[PDB]
Amino acid sequence: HLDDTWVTVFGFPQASASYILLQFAQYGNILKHVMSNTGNWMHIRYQSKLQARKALSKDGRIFGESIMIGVKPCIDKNVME
Amino acid sequence: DDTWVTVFGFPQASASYILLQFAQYGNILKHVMSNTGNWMHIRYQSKLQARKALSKDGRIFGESIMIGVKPCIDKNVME
Amino acid sequence: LDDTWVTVFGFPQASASYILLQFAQYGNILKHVMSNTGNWMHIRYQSKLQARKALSKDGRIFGESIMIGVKPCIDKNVME
Amino acid sequence: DDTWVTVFGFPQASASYILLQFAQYGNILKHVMSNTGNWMHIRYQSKLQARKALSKDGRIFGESIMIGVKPCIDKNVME
Repeated sequence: HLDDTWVTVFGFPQASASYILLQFAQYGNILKHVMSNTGNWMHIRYQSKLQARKALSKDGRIFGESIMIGVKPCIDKNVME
Repeated sequence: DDTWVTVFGFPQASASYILLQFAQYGNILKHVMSNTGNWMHIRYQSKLQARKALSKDGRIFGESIMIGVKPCIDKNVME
Repeated sequence: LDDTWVTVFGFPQASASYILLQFAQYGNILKHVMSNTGNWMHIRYQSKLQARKALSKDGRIFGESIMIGVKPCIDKNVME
Repeated sequence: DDTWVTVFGFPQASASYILLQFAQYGNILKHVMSNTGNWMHIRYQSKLQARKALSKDGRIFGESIMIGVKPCIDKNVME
């Protein structure tokens, strides 16, 4: 159940990627993160399942302005390696 | 009311493409597109249709735009 | 695939999204190109039969008193 | 009546410019604008002129206005 510390944040334009990443740094310790070249999403790996849930609780909220953000349990196995 | 749904996470340029995508899940009686941007509200005809859209939450659409779908909560929009 | 393309015209920008949704019910819209300047959009359906259905809507009224025009698409750049 | 045509597809603010434009196809004996719809009905002198109007269906007028032209079917207007 190690995969339970990974979330997938999405919905932001590429220019706001780092901003959103900072915002999610507030929910815990990001041990690792993988941005995406193509899509509007990133994968964040927290230190504890408790921090991932805090991140998840943010699904649907509006960030830094006019950016509704989606947060889902990560399911990309290749990325979680 | 359980017929309204909010779709989000797409850049303004893909807005009508996403609406086209969501049109195929039921009959859209009304749609409102945020100007501030990033989301839009859609009101299907039946609750079973909204729940159909609702289930696409987290799916990746076309040009690889992950989309979020949640029950609509902006009361003033729903009138 | 020219015969699956159609161009819809005669509506104000404000009603563009609403018109695309109206035509979305005649077939499967595989591609659409709207003009930022003109009062027309280009729509590509999956089959010629759908386009023919969109075509039968030439000169009819859509809700708010918006008489729409529909003609086979002749813009070769858009279709390519 | 084969001399009546109804032109459509233009915003309220272009009504006069479009009428002016269709005045170059024949003598417009009578014209009726709609206070609600994006169309006007134009009665020409000859059917020969009216057919010339109809030949303009689908063409882009002036700026960015594609225009539709069809035979008038409004019986009330053709009073």
